[PDB]
Amino acid sequence: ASIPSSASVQLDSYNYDGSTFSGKIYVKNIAYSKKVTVVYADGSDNWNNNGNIIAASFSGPISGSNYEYWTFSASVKGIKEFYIKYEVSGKTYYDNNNSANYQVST
Ligand SMILES: OC[C@H]1O[C@H](OC[C@H]2O[C@H](OC[C@H]3O[C@H](OC[C@H]4O[C@H](O)[C@H](O)[C@@H](O)[C@@H]4O)[C@H](O)[C@@H](O)[C@@H]3O)[C@H](O)[C@@H](O)[C@@H]2O)[C@H](O)[C@@H](O)[C@@H]1O
Repeated sequence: ASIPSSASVQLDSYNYDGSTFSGKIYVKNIAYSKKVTVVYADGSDNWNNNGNIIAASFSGPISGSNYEYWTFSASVKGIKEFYIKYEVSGKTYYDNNNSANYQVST
């Protein structure tokens, strides 16, 4: 992805190596305190009522923009698809890939 034009949050890239699921996210710096999570469906495409969660962490600023990078990396038993949830300044935002969710192959 590119630095977004307006979106509060936008996944950039991700990888799954068989066990470790990781990635990088564009996050608008709306306010300082943020919660950025990756909510996923497991290997059988079970979303488990939004209970499969990885917390992302601040990575670094994006100079001259209103965005910053956040990253995540965690062990998962299995994963078919996911979206990003972002809470900041009392509001919840999502990047669910324009309703498609992000897919992990196989
Ligand atoms: O008992 C099983 C019955 O479920 C089947 O369908 C249920 C749907 O469950 C999954 O949905 C997960 C959903 O998660 C993301 O959506 C996020 C949205 O929800 C937030 O909380 C917020 O309100 C929204 O802003 C946010 O966008 C994904 O983006 C989304 O794609 C996911 O669907 C399945 O993934 C769905 O496919 C299912 O429709 C089934 O229909 C029943 O027949 C079963 O009995």
